[PDB]
Amino acid sequence: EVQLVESGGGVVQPGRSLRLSCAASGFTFSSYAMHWVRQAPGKGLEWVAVISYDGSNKYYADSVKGRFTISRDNSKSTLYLQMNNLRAEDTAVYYCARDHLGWSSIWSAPESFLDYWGQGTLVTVSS
Amino acid sequence: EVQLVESGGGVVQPGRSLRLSCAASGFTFSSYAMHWVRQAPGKGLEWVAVISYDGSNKYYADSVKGRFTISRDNSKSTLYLQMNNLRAEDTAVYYCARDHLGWSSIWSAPESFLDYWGQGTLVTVSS
Amino acid sequence: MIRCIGVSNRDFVEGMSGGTWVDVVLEHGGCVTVMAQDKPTVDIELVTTTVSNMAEVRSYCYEASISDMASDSRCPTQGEAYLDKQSDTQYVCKRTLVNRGWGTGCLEWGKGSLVTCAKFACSKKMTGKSIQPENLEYRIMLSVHGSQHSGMIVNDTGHETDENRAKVEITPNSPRAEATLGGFGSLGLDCEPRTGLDFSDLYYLTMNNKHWLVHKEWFHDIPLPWHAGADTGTPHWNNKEALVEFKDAHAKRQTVVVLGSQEGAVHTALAGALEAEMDGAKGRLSSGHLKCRLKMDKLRLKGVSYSLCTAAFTFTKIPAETLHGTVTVEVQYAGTDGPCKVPAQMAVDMQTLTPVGRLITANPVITESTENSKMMLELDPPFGDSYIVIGVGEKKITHHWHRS
Amino acid sequence: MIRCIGVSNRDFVEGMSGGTWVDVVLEHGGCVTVMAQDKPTVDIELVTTTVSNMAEVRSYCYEASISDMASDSRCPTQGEAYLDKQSDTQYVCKRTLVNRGWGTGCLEWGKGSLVTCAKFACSKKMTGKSIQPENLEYRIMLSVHGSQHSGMIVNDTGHETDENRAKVEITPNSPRAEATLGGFGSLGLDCEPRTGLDFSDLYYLTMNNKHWLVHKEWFHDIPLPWHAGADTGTPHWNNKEALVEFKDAHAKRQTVVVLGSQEGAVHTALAGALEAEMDGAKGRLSSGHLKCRLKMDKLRLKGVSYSLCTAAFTFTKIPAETLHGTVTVEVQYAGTDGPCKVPAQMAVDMQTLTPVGRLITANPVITESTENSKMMLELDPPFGDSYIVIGVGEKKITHHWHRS
Amino acid sequence: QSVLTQPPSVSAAPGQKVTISCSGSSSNIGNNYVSWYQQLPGTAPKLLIYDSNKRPSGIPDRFSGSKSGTSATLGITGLQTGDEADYYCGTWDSSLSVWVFGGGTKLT
Amino acid sequence: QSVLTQPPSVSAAPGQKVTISCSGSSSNIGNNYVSWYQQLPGTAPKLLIYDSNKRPSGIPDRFSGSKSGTSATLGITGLQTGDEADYYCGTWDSSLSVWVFGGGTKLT
Repeated sequence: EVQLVESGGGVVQPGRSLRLSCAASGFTFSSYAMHWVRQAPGKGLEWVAVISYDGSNKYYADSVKGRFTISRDNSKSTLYLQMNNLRAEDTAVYYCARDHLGWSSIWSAPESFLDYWGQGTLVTVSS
Repeated sequence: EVQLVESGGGVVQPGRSLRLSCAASGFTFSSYAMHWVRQAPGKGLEWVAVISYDGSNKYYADSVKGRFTISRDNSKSTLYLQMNNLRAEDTAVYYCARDHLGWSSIWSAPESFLDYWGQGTLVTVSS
Repeated sequence: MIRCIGVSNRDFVEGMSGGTWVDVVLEHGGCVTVMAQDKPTVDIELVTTTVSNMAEVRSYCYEASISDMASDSRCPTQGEAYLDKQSDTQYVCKRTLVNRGWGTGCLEWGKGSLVTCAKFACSKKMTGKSIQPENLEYRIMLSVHGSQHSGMIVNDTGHETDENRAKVEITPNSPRAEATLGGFGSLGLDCEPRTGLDFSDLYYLTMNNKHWLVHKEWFHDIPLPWHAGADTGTPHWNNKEALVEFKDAHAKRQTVVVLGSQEGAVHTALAGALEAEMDGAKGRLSSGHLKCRLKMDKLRLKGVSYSLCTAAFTFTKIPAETLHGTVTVEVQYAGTDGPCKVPAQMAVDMQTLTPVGRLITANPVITESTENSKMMLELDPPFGDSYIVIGVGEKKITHHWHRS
Repeated sequence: MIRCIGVSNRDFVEGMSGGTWVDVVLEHGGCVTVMAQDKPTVDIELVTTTVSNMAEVRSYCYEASISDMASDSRCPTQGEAYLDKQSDTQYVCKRTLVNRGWGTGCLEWGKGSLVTCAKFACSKKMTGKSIQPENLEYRIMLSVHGSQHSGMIVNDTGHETDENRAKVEITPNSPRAEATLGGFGSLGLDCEPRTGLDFSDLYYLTMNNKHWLVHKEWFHDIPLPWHAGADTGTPHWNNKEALVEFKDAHAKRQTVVVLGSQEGAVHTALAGALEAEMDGAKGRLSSGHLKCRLKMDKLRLKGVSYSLCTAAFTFTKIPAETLHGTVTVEVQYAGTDGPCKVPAQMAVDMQTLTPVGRLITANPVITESTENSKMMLELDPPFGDSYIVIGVGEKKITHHWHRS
Repeated sequence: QSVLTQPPSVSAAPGQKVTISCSGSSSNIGNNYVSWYQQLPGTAPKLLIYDSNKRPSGIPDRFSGSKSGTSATLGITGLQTGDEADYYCGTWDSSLSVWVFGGGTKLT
Repeated sequence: QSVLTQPPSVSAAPGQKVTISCSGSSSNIGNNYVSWYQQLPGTAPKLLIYDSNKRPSGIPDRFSGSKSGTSATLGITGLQTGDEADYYCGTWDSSLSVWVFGGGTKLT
């Protein structure tokens, strides 16, 4: 039994900030790397961020470099994504995803694939 | 090598509270029972309270029952005496005393004697 | 009295017709009922074996943590590596050789120096203490078996003000003791410490409220960090490599990991060791034996000149068999006589009322002058069918009893 | 090459005149340099042994605590004792008998029933997963020795865009692989995965970020609570008494206490076992074995129609000896004449320049057409004195060398 | 138009073999492991194919993953009306150090 | 006036033998271990006698402990002017469930 619950997303104005959260349960959260993937309405999938099991390695998509920040608290088994300095194009349904690996090796990123997906949290930037 | 350092004294108006504290060093504070003995200047020694090695049992003298609360924090190896509703007869020097036992048996109380003492802290109730 | 009758290991020792000296062996958690002709029955039972004056010998650490760790590497033929905190006694280090070459910053191929240190801290530790035989103390509870309230007594709480109960303490350098039992005279005692135990080859080991007695050779061979004696503040831990190990080394670093808690490993090793109670700076034991030599000539009988209880008795409980074949009866005396002697006997023939068996509560005596008192009586019946007789004359009660 | 020529475990396998098959043994942290007559030198090294999709078989608990300790006793001949929690599998209980009687709340002496339970909670556990040849996958790195920039390659990073470095993967069900090495032809790889190791007798064990490969029978005989597989919510633990013990029982109670953590006890038992990594649900290994066969007939020399480098070389480093007796030399080429074959040999007679020994970087070729290009070579010299001769003509390079 | 490019729309008759392919470079598909994901209409993405030839437990053998060269292909043998969805490919790009998705392909 | 009754003051020339006896009941002194304490002027109390006849390591053997019935006695053979202080007998009372001291004995 695995499940991921996204929360923390509503309607927000541009230029301001927002923090999302992904509640993990059914697996050892501190053992697996985790991803963020957003999808604009009626658009394709866009990978956003990744964080390893011990939170030491982080990679972001070129569109959000320096503006987003992925983080995790392995104690409470939750995942944080700090999105600040938003734009109108960032409106999308954001999913958190479990990765089959913990990204603890040079060969983890190549072998990586997103194992389990959440359900989404509609974040909207209106002005 | 055993040391007991009491602190928290001073002058206090009658009716208010006060919390003496005694810091222990040189032994396993979590393994021994502890005592409070007060002595008015020129008067005799008066036993106040005893607390077992793990705070399981607490005995109080009849002159302080219902007003004083002995307690211990085995983490930081400190001893407390929470005194409230103070009268004039409470004016005395308050010593913490290391009992030779931990009061873990039915026969510890009959075998109980006070091994080491502290230098004392004075608590005066002026009016 | 109740505690003795309920104890499984209970020994019935008898004296003489006019003798003075008897011998017993007192075992922990066991009672010894001592009977004598025309003398009261006293109960002797060891309650406390306690040791003292234990000097700390050594302390082993079974849970540790590291911090302030770093590594230093040098090229081949560049000398041994060096870190600032290598000579610090709070740090554990390991020299090792790693492969260096042209692509790794060096000018010649070979094995370069590498050192990795980490500051050692101890979360929890265990301590072994010395035990000397002179620092031994036994506690013996002496009780009169049957003074009309002994059935209300089940433990020692109240022995101070009870004149029919007296406790004594015995050490190897003080074996004799005398204890007065109130109106039943006074008892003599000369005990001998008889716990087979080589204290010169034993340490008192404590670990997190769990305590045992361990052998010195086993204790000296424990593969854990240790320091001799004890210290205030921070002591220097010897053999720090027992809880910290260094894994495969990379080009310019090495991994340092603490081992898991060794508490369960010691509990596994001490599964057969003898367990000990710890009360402060003392040590309490549940094992023990004492060879005491009683002096019983000063044991007097209480109701010598008293009359017999003339009024009528009544049974408050149906008599029951004990774990020793004896019977316990609880009678209620409705008379307002003062201290009177309880008519209590057993007979097989109701015509002659010839006494068969004996009374364990030897010479029972009522001491209350109010109506409707109570008293427990223990009887040693004969084998087969017999009658329990209580009272005199018409309204004396009988109860048939069969013993296997 | 650098990571291969700096490694300690480096075997040298030789081909044939026009042979097509050679045998190699591929172990972790090791490299195999495969030389052949009129063929480029290729390096083989096993870089990743990884397992995945392992079946969880049994999970043991090594640290626990209790809660909700309740007891219930009944008199002798009054029937067995019972608690509501006695049926709950999350609770562990223990039947026992204890002496009861008249002072203990009963009407007849003897031993009565007694049961004491406690809620079983497990702090930390360890899991043993099963491994089958349907789970193995080996990753081998195939690099070219001497492409004029492998002298600045030290790891696998960037191998995707590098045509002279190819990456293959092997499974027991697909033991073959083929890959191209740029202008140096291609390499075949037929491997035996059975000779890798015996992975039907072992379990993959995980315990608190530390992981080992342990024997199947050693894993079954672990005396700890266990369930089969895994379960969400709360599973059913079997043999809960391995961590929970019942101490001395009074007339109406029984002390329940748990043992210490068994993590350190398991670490001590896993000294001789192989340690493994964990990457999510995948397991990663660093201790293996691989016998393979290399198809080298499709290997080819980069352009032989080139001309000899006519410009002057200059040494950039001082020639250093490797751990295997071979000499690495780095040179700088000042010529701008396109790609050219590097004239490099060892000659014991400086007048005839007859070649002695061999080059490890067979047929070196400067591929850059700009001035001051760098290339690192490797030579297998003959024992004793010999001259390193790099270049042609007047400005040719000479460096004396001696090998033990 | 994106780091990985697959056709925007493909359509097959029910009960027929349809294939979908995305192509990249030597840094994403050439060496690294390709994965597929099925997003049914108005649903969350669903891991379809991993390790570029393997089916997760539960996915029927109607689906099949392949990988040849620098372009992996998805396979659907015997299409059914329950497979109409958007299909995405993706893997790790070693030169970009960024995980990338495909453009997507709505099946009909 | 207090649970344990010892005389308030005893005086003796140096070198003399002095005894200090405190009496109680069977609940405190008759059964439990009597402990004696010496309090020098301006000093915290100091353990003189434990287990009712024993000396700690450091107490000169001029001090002896004794118990008899429900009254314990202290002893100093060869009193010296460095021993002029207050002496407190104390023990645990089982009927009160309270540790009790004595009135104190000032020695000259």
